[PDB]
Amino acid sequence: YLVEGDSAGGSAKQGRDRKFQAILPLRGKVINTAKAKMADILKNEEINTMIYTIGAGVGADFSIEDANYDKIIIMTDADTDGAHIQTLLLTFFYRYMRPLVEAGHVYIALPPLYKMSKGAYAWDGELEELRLQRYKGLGEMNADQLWETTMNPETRTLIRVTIEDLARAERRVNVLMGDKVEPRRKWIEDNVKFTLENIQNMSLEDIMGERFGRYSKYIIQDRALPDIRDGLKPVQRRILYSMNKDSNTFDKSYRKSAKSVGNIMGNFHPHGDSSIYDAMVRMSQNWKNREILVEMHGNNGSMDGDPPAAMRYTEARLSEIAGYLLQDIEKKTVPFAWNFDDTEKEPTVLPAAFPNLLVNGSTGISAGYATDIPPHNLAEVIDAAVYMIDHPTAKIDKLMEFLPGPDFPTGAIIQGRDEIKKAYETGKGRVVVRSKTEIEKLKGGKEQIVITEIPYEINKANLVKKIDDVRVNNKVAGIAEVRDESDRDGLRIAIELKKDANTELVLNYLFKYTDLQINYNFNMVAIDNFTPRQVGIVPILSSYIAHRREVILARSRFDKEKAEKRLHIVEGLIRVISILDEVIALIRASENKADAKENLKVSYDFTEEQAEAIVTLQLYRLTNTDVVVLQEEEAELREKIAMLAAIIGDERTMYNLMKKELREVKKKFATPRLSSLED
Amino acid sequence: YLVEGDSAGGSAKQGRDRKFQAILPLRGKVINTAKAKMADILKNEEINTMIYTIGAGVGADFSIEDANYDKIIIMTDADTDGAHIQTLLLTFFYRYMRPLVEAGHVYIALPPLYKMAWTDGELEELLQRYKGLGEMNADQLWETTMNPETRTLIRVTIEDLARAERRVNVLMGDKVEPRRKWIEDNVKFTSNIQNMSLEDIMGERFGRYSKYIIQDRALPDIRDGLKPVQRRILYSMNKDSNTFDKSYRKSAKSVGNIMGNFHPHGDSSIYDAMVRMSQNWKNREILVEMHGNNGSMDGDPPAAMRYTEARLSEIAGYLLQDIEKKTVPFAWNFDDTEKEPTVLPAAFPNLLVNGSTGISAGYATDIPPHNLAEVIDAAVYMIDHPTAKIDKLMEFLPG
Amino acid sequence: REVILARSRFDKEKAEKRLHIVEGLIRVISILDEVIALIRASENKADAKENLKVSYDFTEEQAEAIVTLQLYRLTNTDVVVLQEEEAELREKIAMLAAIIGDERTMYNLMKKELREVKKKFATPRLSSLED
DNA sequence: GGTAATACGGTTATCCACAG
DNA sequence: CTGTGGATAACCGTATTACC
Ligand SMILES: [Mg+2]
Ligand SMILES: [Mg+2]
Repeated sequence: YLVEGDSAGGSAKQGRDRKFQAILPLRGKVINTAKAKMADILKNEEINTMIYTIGAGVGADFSIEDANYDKIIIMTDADTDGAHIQTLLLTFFYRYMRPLVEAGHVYIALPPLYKMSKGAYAWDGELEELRLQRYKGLGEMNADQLWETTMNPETRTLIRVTIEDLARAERRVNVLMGDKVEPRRKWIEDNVKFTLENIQNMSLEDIMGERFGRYSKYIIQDRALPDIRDGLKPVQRRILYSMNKDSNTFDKSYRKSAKSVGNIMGNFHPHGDSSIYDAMVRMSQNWKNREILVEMHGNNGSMDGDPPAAMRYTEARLSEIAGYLLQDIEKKTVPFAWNFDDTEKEPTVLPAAFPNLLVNGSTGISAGYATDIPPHNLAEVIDAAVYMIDHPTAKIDKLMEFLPGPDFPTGAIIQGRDEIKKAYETGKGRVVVRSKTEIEKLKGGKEQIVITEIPYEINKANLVKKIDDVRVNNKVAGIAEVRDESDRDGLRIAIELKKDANTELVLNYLFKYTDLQINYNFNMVAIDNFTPRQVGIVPILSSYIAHRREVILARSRFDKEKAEKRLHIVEGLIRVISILDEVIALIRASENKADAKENLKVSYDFTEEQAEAIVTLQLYRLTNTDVVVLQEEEAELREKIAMLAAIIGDERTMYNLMKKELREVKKKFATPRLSSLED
Repeated sequence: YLVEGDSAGGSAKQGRDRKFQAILPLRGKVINTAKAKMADILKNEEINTMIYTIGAGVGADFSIEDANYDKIIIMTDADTDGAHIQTLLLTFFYRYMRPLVEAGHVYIALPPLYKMAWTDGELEELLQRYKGLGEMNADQLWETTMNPETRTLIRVTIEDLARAERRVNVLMGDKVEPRRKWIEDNVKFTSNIQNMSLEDIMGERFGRYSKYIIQDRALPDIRDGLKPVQRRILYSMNKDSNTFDKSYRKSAKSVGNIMGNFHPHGDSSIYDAMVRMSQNWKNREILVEMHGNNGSMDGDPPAAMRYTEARLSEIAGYLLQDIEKKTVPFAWNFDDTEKEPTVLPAAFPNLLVNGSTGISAGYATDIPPHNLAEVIDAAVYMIDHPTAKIDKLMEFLPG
Repeated sequence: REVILARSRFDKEKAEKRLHIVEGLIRVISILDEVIALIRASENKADAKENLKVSYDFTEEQAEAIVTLQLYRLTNTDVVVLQEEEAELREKIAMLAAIIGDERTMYNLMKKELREVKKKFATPRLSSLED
């Protein structure tokens, strides 16, 4: 039994029949033995101990008859990453112990993902025909459960891999697991449906099919790529939503991170506290995000790349603009959905009162797709969205009057306008990004280059170091000293030169051969209707706009319905201030809460709503009985209800609402450019 | 600047003036240079890194003139484990680099523990608690502790050599008895550069560590039988209504709660405690029911906290009986955000039933488990026989 | 001991605040028709309570209790029922004060609850003893 | 030379795309 | 061959008492 990690190894070792069943635990994900050379492939711990533990040799030196076991069962967890491993491993026994695979000795264990409580297991159709707990991994199952449901011969089911049409198998392991992304992506497009989908043999091709498809789809939709609307990946949305639900906002205390992480992993995000804290930290670093979404107290990283305080230390809390990412989430504005567990519902997208995806950016490594979208200036983005609200048909050159190019939080200089255009047109382009520098004439007569902004996502330490590395290797002459002078109130790298040293030469060699100047490649993929799309500035801005339409609309309906309800109650309270002594003597007349409501409804034609309201009143209320205040309430109610009705009804009314709010956000948060542009 | 690990090393590194200040991160507790073989003290990685960084040579080969720095500043987190590291480092300097401590070159840094304040006498005269330097932002660190203008630094000196070799060798010595004596004696359980003798620094510091590690960690309370971590676990679990009669709950949530609301320490320690509390070959009457992998008598590691769910057991219910009905002393927590009980109602005698074990400083504890029945027998007998002698009691509590 | 005591002091104090409130409630049913009317023109909640006190010798506990009664509860006017509650409360307050005053009733309870726990949870011996 | 249990620290290898 | 960021999985140094 091949098992991932030692915690699953525990459940296995304890559930197993110890006479004829072994367990080999595996640290992590297994090496892709179709993507790396036989060099690394043979120098790999897991691989090696796997060859050993099976004892029959790899490659052409493999003997089916020297094999220590009859069956080689891959029992990974039931989840996505489980499936991906079933893949990687299946593509190692195909590429290196093929006779094992061909002879029908590699099987795949089918443990369950869920379980019921009445107070019945779950492999979607018998969980309905028999009348929850999602298993993170094996180690969440108790040993007897593992045994009776998956490890026991008399009871278990097993999928039995067999190579049926050899050549086709070869083709498939090649598309899916090989080095060239292209055919893998075509395969996904052609096969994966992003909307919405004892012993028993399946072919290598089919098994590899389902498992990779499952991995691919989940990892595209639900991990790596952002939503084209709110611009967030699942983990970031879940962080914002859970923190906000817990009242941890900008206007209150800070709060110890590891509580937050514990909750986020308790309620929304079934993965390591590692990934969660990591994401939460990144959201707090003003040199990674252009507009930060989380404020953190304490060591939260730095441009040198030093580790943030481990999560036991650092206080955190939502920023202010994040609130604007979640405004009106309470007014039924956005699609919710059950979490992994079914304890709670969670949002699938946020209202997003500002256009995040273009402002903060996204990056970006999925499977078959990968995204890279630079940040922009909140002002400029809003300006374009607002022009496009009045001008659906707008062309790129025009919009670029408002959206000239990216605005990195790390400043610098961006060269390449035709390519910024190319990328806003198509989603893909290449641009150059160059550091800010002054030249500094020092005492004596020696010049000194002072770098003061560096390229986006460049490690400052690494850089300074790779420059001193140019010095001591005399890759060019000039550099007398290289010294990081950065501090509390600035970023300053002083490259001091010798007397007589071509400063222009040194500078150019530096831009050429170090990361003082790099390329940014746009690759703007986002999830737009459940499938990945490569998009220019237009489907992004459009998508945004229509989102805000839907949000505003559902909001206006929620408020209007609320309003109506209230109006319909006051309409009762007034017409019961009239027949008061009668209604009191009637509730006193009645017998028990239901007879009182039924009687309030029979004897004076109140509704359920109005009945419950009146009967559920308090005695101290009866003191104040002024119908003029109620009438003012009723009136205001009516005017509101009307303007709501107007927003829901009239289109241009709603688009102006959109623009007013947007211009309000812009006014509040507008910050000046940091990245200068050059053509 | 000697700092305790890379988390605090961050803030150190940032908030520092780079022209003259250096930062050496140490990875944990420093080795005790009194208790260890010279084989070990030789091989110890951090020891070597310090002996090179200070660049002067150890002990007998120590040349004061070759000191790369005028001041060697000790900056540990403000809490107790802090003071204990201060202690270990200090004895190392006393031992294998004496004339540095003799010249007054070894200074101790003074970070604040809380805010709105040092100590606990001046804070009461007025609220976050810095559980390690890594949740202090760099500006704060500079202003409060690293700025040669603003800061305050304890300035360690050997003021009477004879009266020093004793204290170090007693508080750090291999032999326990003299330490225990010292503790029983001195520990009561209930300014730009200030100078202080080694005797008094090592004194007050080891006093702090010892007192905390005895009172609030390693030894159990003679009434509910719990060490504090176990107590916050049962209390918090029960507050969230994570009880025996209601569907297990991802431990990894419970632990975040415990760390943020009650137990300001590393997840590791907390989850490990909760799990041991679920293992029925360690506990005679388990207090936590846990679901999934939670170890074996072979010791295979429990599933990590991401995996297993848990709830209180039924009988833990009784350990918590009537807690709501103002039946037990509460106190504020590390935050001053919430109240936690200081001892539980204990509707059975847990200290004898599940036992305890058992390592602090000067004291260790080993009390083996017993039968819940038999202990309850003896308890009832004693209730009607205040003066009961051991031999009669053993007719109920054989062993 | 300390626990059983303080627990008992808690249970008593609660039973008593209740008792007090129910006696109040009974009296309110007696003079019931003008309670309403006195509130009905009494400026506000505050002056409603003030007017209940400075006119009917009510207590603030009974006052806030009355004036914030739900309207649908003016259905239930059953006096004998509230009187039965009054009975049970009195018996409880008795027992509890007994525990607090008789340092022998208390210890007997202690024994009671301890043996209760024994029947609920006792399991057999496991490590055998040899000398 | 070993382990006991509650504390203090930190670290590494994998997949995925896409760049020079 | 390196780094990007959201995922998988492990790993081990130190203190403290105590006893062969
Ligand atoms: Mg370059
Ligand atoms: Mg690169």
